[PDB]
Amino acid sequence: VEIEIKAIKPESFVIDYFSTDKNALDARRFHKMLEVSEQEALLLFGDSVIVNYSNVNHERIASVIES
Amino acid sequence: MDFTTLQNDFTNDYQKALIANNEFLEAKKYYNGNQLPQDVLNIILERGQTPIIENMFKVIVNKILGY
Repeated sequence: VEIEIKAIKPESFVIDYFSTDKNALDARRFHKMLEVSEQEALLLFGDSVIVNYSNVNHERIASVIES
Repeated sequence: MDFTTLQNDFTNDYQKALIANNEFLEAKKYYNGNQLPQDVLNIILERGQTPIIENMFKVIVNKILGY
């Protein structure tokens, strides 16, 4: 068991608008808008559910919001 | 795994990294004395003037690399 740590790019991160204070402690939801490649989306969840991919050049990336 | 996706992904990776490799080659040219553009060199040489290039940032990079 390991504790990974990752700094998130703050422009791809949406905080609840109702939280007024610093440190965002009274926040009810956090959204992050991620780019996900195709095989990482296959590893993230199986092929039983339908994925809305893109066609940006040739690779079928997907824009996934994690809330 | 075959030639088709290797060529397509190499094209997608090379075209999206050309604007930074061009700046890398510009930086390596500026480090090695080639600091004046072609039209500025022509404007200088049409007046019979010798173009003097002060490579003032080569000694800066040399100082940091000497550290």
